Amino acid sequence: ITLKESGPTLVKPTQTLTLTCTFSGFSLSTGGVSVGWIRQPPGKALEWLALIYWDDDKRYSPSLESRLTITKDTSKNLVVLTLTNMDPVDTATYYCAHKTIPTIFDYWGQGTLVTVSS
Amino acid sequence: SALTQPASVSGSPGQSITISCTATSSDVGAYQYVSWYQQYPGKAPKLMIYEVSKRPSGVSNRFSGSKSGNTASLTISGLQAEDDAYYYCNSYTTSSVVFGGGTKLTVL
Amino acid sequence: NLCPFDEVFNATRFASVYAWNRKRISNCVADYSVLYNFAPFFAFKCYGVSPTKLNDLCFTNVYADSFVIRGNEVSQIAPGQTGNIADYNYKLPDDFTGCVIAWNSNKLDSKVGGNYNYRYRLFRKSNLKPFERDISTEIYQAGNKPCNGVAGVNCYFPLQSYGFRPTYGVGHQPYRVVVLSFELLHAPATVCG
Repeated sequence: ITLKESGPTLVKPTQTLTLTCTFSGFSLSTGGVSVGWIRQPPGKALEWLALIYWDDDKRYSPSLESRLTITKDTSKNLVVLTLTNMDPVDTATYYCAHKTIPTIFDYWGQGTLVTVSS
Repeated sequence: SALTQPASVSGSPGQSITISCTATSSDVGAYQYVSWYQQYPGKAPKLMIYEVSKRPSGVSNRFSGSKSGNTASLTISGLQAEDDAYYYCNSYTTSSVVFGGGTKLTVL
Repeated sequence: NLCPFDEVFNATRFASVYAWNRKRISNCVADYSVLYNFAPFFAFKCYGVSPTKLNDLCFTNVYADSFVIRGNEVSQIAPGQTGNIADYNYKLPDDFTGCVIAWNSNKLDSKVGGNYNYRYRLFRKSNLKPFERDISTEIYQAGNKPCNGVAGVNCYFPLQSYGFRPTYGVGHQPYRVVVLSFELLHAPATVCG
């Protein structure tokens, strides 16, 4: 199993940030399998963002919902996360890990550092 | 606020040490799935143990979890200099996955 | 020739309590020991026939019903037992011969936030006859002319979702269950090995 993120490394204030996580080794067709996103500010703790299940049932974090619409494409095995209204708080690392029910986030990717400022 | 972890620990090399991840919050559910991650100095966290006392095949046989009620005691036996790293706990609440405040382990 | 057991026990998605999947399984050299390689089999008890001496006996027509229930309700699938899933949406006779197989499965059924996919009839008028399945989803009455499609004194929709999440106790976890109905009197052996 392998995952890899990609997207724009730099972004300006109040902008729509996009990221694409491409995986290999598994698909989004088998039961239990899902894909979620996580961020980590420099020197701070990690945090949850959203989740897309294998049944196309989607979930977001309560505090920061009504944004970061997570979409997907099962043909080329790619997941897309898009969160608008960039703030200087949103400058952090981002990881896309695969979730099973008990083994929560057992397979993480690489992660891309992205900055939000003028 | 969601979980709770001590600031840091430093155990002499070759000994054992336990870390606590108290929930400090009512209705975290049944508090049954609690996973632990190994954070390197600028690397992607690696899964060490999941399902409390369980452990994924591929890692050592020294890490072992436990539960004194509402918390997860992550244990480390035979402390080696390789273990200097950050450690985190993770467990869903009713609405969404939450993480721990982090813990630092430096061997001296 | 074998018959559909690995297509009744390995189904990707199971039906709801009020929408069980009836089936017939005949014309096969039937080995009832493919079960034992499946799972720990939390709930497995047979009525009218012993499980050990099952593989030899032969049957007339074998029906299989598959659905999903909650944790503390597996006890209610039994002959003559009253409850809320047994008296409202699934009831089997008192002379039942066969048996039931339930194995906790919450690695494929509970999502983070609540899987609102499995429902169960909570309100009705009276009890149902054995193996009587209904799908109607009208809005339940309110004694007088109800609040049809509106709210008020007592206008309560009949279906209610289970909503499984990974923080529920073992009593509230989803359980998959299959019920096999046999016939044994004067039987023209058609499914047995």
